[PDB]
Amino acid sequence: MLNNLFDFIEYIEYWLIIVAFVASVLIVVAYLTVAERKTMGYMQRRLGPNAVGYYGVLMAVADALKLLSKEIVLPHNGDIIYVMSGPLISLFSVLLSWAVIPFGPGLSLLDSEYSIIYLLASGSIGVFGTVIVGWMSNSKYTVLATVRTTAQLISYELVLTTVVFIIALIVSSLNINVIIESQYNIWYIIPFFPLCLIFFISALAETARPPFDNVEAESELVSGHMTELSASPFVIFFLSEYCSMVLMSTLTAIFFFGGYLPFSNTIHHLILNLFDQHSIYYFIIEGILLSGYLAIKANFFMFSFVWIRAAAPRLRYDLLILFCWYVLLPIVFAIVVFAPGILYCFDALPVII
Amino acid sequence: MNLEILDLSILGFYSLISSNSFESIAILVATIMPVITELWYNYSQLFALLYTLIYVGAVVILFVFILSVINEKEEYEYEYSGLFILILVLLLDDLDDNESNDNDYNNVYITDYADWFNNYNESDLSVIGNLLFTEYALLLLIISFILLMSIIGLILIVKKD
Amino acid sequence: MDLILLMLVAVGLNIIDIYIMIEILIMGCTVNTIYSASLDNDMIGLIYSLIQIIIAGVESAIGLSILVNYNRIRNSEEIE
Amino acid sequence: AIGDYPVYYKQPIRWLSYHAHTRPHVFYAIAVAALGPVFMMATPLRRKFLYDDHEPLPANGYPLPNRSRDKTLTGYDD
Amino acid sequence: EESSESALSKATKWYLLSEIFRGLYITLEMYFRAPYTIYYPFEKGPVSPRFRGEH
Amino acid sequence: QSASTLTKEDVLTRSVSVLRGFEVKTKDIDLQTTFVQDLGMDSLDLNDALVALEEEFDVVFDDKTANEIKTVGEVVDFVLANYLPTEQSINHTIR
Amino acid sequence: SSTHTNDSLNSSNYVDKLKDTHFVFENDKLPSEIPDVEEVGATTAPLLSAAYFIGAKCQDYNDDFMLCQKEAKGNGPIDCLKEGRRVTRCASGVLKDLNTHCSDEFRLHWQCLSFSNLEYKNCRKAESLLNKCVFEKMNLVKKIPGIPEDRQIHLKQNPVLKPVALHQDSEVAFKKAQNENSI
Amino acid sequence: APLQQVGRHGGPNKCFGEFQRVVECMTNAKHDSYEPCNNLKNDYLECRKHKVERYKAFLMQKHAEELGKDPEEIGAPFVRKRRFLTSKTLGLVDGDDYEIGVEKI
Amino acid sequence: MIPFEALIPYAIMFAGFCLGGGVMNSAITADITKRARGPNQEIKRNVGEDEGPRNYTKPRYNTDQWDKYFAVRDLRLTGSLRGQSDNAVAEESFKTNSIQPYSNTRRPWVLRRHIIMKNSPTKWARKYSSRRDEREQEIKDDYIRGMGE
Ligand SMILES: CCCCCCCCCCCCCCCCCC(=O)OC[C@H](COP(=O)(O)OCCN)OC(=O)CCCCCCCCCCCCCCCCC
Ligand SMILES: CCCCCCCCCCCC(=O)OC[C@H](COP(=O)(O)OCC[N+](C)(C)C)OC(=O)CCCCCCCCCCC
Ligand SMILES: CCCCCCCCCCCC(=O)OC[C@H](COP(=O)(O)OCC[N+](C)(C)C)OC(=O)CCCCCCCCCCC
Repeated sequence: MLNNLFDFIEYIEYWLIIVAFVASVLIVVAYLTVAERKTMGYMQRRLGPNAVGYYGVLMAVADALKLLSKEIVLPHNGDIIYVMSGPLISLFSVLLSWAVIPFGPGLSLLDSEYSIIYLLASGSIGVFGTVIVGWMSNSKYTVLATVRTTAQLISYELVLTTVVFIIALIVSSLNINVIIESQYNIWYIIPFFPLCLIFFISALAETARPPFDNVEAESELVSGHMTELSASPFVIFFLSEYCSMVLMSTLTAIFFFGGYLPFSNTIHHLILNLFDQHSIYYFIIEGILLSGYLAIKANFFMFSFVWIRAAAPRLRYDLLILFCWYVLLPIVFAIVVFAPGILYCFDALPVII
Repeated sequence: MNLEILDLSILGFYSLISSNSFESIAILVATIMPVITELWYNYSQLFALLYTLIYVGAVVILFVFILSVINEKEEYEYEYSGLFILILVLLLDDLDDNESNDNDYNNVYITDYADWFNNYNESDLSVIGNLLFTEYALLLLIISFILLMSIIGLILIVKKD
Repeated sequence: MDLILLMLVAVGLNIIDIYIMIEILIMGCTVNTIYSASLDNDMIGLIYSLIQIIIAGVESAIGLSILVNYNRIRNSEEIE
Repeated sequence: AIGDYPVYYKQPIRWLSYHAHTRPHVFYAIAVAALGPVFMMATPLRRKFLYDDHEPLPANGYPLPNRSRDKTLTGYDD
Repeated sequence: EESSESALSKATKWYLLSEIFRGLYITLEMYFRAPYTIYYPFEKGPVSPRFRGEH
Repeated sequence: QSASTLTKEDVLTRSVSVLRGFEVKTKDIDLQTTFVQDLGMDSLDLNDALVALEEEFDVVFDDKTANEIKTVGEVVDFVLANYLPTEQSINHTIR
Repeated sequence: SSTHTNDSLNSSNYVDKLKDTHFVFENDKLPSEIPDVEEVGATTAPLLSAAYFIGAKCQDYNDDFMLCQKEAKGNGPIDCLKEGRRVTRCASGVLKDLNTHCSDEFRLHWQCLSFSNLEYKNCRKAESLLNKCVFEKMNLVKKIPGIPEDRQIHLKQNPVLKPVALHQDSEVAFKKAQNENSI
Repeated sequence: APLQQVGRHGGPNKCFGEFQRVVECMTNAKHDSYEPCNNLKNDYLECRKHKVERYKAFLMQKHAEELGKDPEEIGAPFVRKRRFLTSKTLGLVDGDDYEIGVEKI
Repeated sequence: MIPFEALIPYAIMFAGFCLGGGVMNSAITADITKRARGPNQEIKRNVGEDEGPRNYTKPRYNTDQWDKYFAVRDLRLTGSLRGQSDNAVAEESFKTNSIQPYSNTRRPWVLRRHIIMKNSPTKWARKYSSRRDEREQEIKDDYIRGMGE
């Protein structure tokens, strides 16, 4: 062995890097479900899950394992194509969107000059996978929910796409990593505070989260498109929806809060000066530090997803259409003309460097 | 093994046996996906992403129209076909996949030689925009005109008022 | 197989299925434009490809509205 | 005539107020969008009072000296 | 014309979601208060001598 | 398309067969054949026949006509004048 | 730019499979009638670190080689072989002088570029030491043409954009010169 | 005169020069007929498809088969897998047959 | 009163990101540095005593075509796509180890196999009508006929 064992790890090293990447994202998604109930619980003056695992740390594990041990409801064993194709398209779409998220400089699985387009294009496929559940279905609540998913998609898709294009226009690049590194001297929350609200409002509508939870409105459509889903098809849709919440929270931190850039440059240098750069331990700490900055900013917006759910009532989707087309679109298309005019006036048209 | 050949073999099988309108809106998506992937891996990743960004929005609008027009007709109807005639048809079709008859153009491999003269190195989308907004700006402004006509056209067709 | 018009059996028996055939047929033209432009290293072909995609999406909307209003005409009593 | 609809060419100021009170989604989106070309019209002022435009980038290839080849250049020969 | 607030005053409360942000702040206050939950069966809710239970 | 293809001989022929499957006094049915006298149908038998003749021709007798019908020929007259093919989907006609 | 072409390595091996790409070698040397020349052996980071010193030393030969290309009128790679050999030798001369005169300062700068995505803005401190060492020993000054001497970006006192991560070796080597040279 | 055959970096591509010399020939006032510009047309079309050059390679491959020449003895060595562009194949002094890294540059 | 129990899931979510970043930043950087040490396994893994400290190369991002030519050029000198060398002169094997990719130029499979997308007036002409290929074969034949002159 020895030599063969050692260079076999080199042959498998990048697969473990991906497995660690997949594991890291699933841990956040699993414990976001726990964190939402804890956050809502204390805002509602209850506790939230604290009896499943020590202080409630196994609540996510129990929910998945219990649902994975449940019978799948379908007319026939060969009818898996009906209620499984939809959940898989939704899950594959959001998971592929994580390929362009950089945890540090150059630490993204996919890096390209069109990472922004890939991000928007990949998430649009997830919208398609949701409507497939109401595939000439005899469940009227699934059918009623499919109509509302299309209505919400029309609402947010134009606004969310145009907002990201304004951010890409300010840096003159469609690479996500370049957009993060362009925020060294200024975080785009300050120049584009209106766009951060609009991006978050669009994210709530995209993820079908309250106050835009018109798709899975329990008081209206029992469970929406999920009313007929049980066991594994229900987990996959539930897993993908909370994956999208983490993705859009991380994108809010990337487009407006500098991504992985440190909160304090002075403190960032102080912490990293303790470790020799000629040792591998420096790069572990730096990887923890940079992702920690991204984690802190994304945790706040994952908190904000839960926060808005516990404070605001639901808005009807026909009002959401008027809100997105009569209010958000005119404002965003004004800024898409405003921003290039300001930059040209001061001879500051952006270039890639 | 070029697995895209198998994907198109399955798609051609399902296009012959498709019965209702939902299956047709799935043949469309089952067609764009092989196009997007093959463009991504061979010729243009830019246009692989442009296809996804634009066609998906068209697909969902197409799907929502199926809901408003589905009319019970083809769920209970019968088709005959025959498994043997389907597979024989697909076999004869698969025999001839040479869209071009220039054997040398299809068999002899070529290369290009790189040069270092292009020191200002930017993406294809920046050059496309550079030409589209400067030299072919008329083409862009006519396209803007056609998009405006569609907005007026859709209203004068659909709106009862 | 093409000369006996095998494509006429692959098109579904609804008006919307004719719309999908038209989109697929036009998409074949754009894929051919992208393929030639990339081999030649020519951005004029890619500008043409982008124009085809935008224009093909315009007629998809115009045709859909005609089919939408056609269905409304049948459901015209609307006593409710 | 407490709350009539103003006529734009007779009462331009009151006509602006009506839309700013009743249709804020229209009045202020336009107001933001107007700031684009207005700043582009203020560009000549900047070129005279703050700072001039930068020198263009050398994005046209290698800068070839506008002269004939030096026929007396030697060195690093075979 | 018979309103008490200017057009910009009403549009700033409108575009910047004044009352929505206030509702969030009120909710965030509860996050720092003591919850009401008791840990049954280790703790029991109050009972009175008039309570009706098992015969 | 949306027009009748009915002849007086076919409607009479289909009416006779549908009336032959009942328990009638005589199998010799023509236009002048009455329901009460020739075939011998009471109140309930007659309305069973009318609904049976409705299903065969996909027509619905109005209440005024049904209560006042006497002869087989009256039914044939009604079917010829009132029959319409059912509307088809937007795809059956144009495709 | 990550566009797939037929002139270099593409993004992944799925691109090679679709194109049936063959990576072809040629075992033949250049013909013996053409004089031989030793190629430049430096990689990306050393070459970028030495880019402005090769420019300040081989400017006459670089321009003469490029002017030969314009006058070749399509017959470029054949008619400028002799001019190209001068360019290669002059560039190797600069790299040779760097490794004998400014070896530690030079290796410091391109080890920072490797550490910092090969962005010049991330390695100003090591560049300043290398510029000072080269100027004293080779009399080469880095100049960015087309702009005033006092608006050159590499001499900016308070740049807007600065590296997030600090190269520890560059920080140490910058402090040592501060306390010993600029007393 | 609109631009044609623009490379992916905005400048002329490989075949622009052939096209430019065709336009100059066809539009020159010294030419009585378009016969002088016929060779320039073939050169431009050869720049894009290389059809005659591919045809020449077809003849050389076929002519080598009929004389029994080995394809692997008269051709050029090649590697099909990018991971195996190893230092031994590249000819380095301390070369090895271990795979090269292509996962992340 | 800060509820620490509610903040526990956020701590695990925070550690979820740090797990991904800590592994990716160190594992990738180490591998790039390891493969930049030399052209064989005995130099990449073993550390010489006379060698100095290890200088690490961080992952690259925001590249263009020049970086692709640089990566191949580095491979021909060091056996790595991010090799390190500042020698003024290359090895002899660098003069004859150029890599030239040769690829087919065929249309996409979806273009020539999709049941519907492959049918058009010009595609049928290209596939079933010999009028075009008869003319272009004349051009190729002239090349060999004209050799003698
Ligand atoms: C994440 C994977 C998602 C897909 C997994 C399910 C695999 C099923 C086939 C997927 C697409 C393959 C090509 C099918 C094109 C559409 C034709 C069709 O009608 O769907 C096939 C499906 C099977 O129904 P079946 O009973 O076999 O036939 C009818 C019998 N009277 O009849 C149905 O109506 C069921 C369709 C369910 C909804 C599928 C929506 C399309 C999704 C396509 C995404 C992938 C793109 C295609 C990739 C493969 C290309 C061949
Ligand atoms: C130029 C600077 C741009 C500013 C950028 C922000 C733009 C926001 C526009 C809001 C307009 C609005 O709330 O619109 C209200 C519309 C329709 O309301 P209506 O029927 O017209 O009644 C109101 C008209 N009144 C009062 C004049 C009569 O629907 C809504 O209730 C939308 C509620 C959105 C709440 C989403 C929660 C987000 C939480 C974010 C936490 C981080
Ligand atoms: C800094 C970045 C985060 C916050 C950004 C947006 C904040 C709201 C801006 C619009 C305010 C406005 O329009 O102000 C209008 C109103 C008050 O005005 P009035 O009704 O005339 O007051 C009546 C007369 N007084 C002036 C004497 C009182 O103010 C507010 O309700 C302020 C509410 C803020 C409290 C909650 C703060 C934390 C929110 C959650 C942050 C995550």
